Formats: sequence, structure tokens, C-alpha cells
Amino acid sequence: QSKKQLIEPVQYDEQGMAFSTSEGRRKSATAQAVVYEHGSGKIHVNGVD
RNA sequence: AGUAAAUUAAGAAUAGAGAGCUUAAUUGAAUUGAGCAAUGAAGUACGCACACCCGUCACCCUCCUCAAAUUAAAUUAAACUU
Ligand SMILES: [Mg+2]
Repeated sequence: QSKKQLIEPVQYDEQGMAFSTSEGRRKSATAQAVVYEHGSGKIHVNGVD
């Protein structure tokens, strides 16, 4: 049993910036984050700050 | 331990009727042993006495024995003289 995280791929946007996506589940909530390799720390949740 | 707590929603059943019941969700803890030891099991030893006691005195009836003398009921060797 490999207790080692399964690294996600690194996709590319139309602009060409690198980004990865992953799902998360806590209680009944489910989230789908889309981290970008380069940014200024701007997190937008459901299109809101 | 997503527990307690708190806050919500729905459902069953009714024509209507619960502060009840069932189910779902949200927020979300504190604590978990230097005893003073309660049960249930395991092991361990011992305690108990039955198969779930004696003593005295209480009324009851019976045989038994001795027992004071009394009253008797009755018994028994027979010898001896000419
Ligand atoms: Mg009602």
C-alpha cells in the first residue's frame, strides 16, 4: 500500500497559463478548486471574493 | 466525537388536531484515573452447607421404673414317738 499522494496533471488554459484542478469533500459540502501556478493570491469562491 | 449541546427542516398518521414520534441537515465542544474499588466475565484460592442444627421450657396421651409401709394373694421341708 503506497501511502504517497497521487499528483494531479498540469493542464494549460487558452491564455496558456498552467493550472491544476482537484475535488474536495467535507461533510456534505463538495468543492472543485482550480489553482493557477502564477498569481497574486486572489482566491474567488463561487465567482465572489 | 461529527458525539453531547444548540439550531433547523421534512415525514408518518387526520377533514382538522402533539410541546409526541421518525428521519435529514447545520454549528460544534469539555473530559477520559496516584481510588475511595460496584457489578458482569476469566483465573485463583478459600466459606458454606443442603439437594432447595441443637438446648430449654408450652398443653396433649402413654408405657416404664423405683417407691413408704400396709393389705394380702398365695406357699413349703417335713420331722418326730411307741
Ligand atoms: Mg399536526
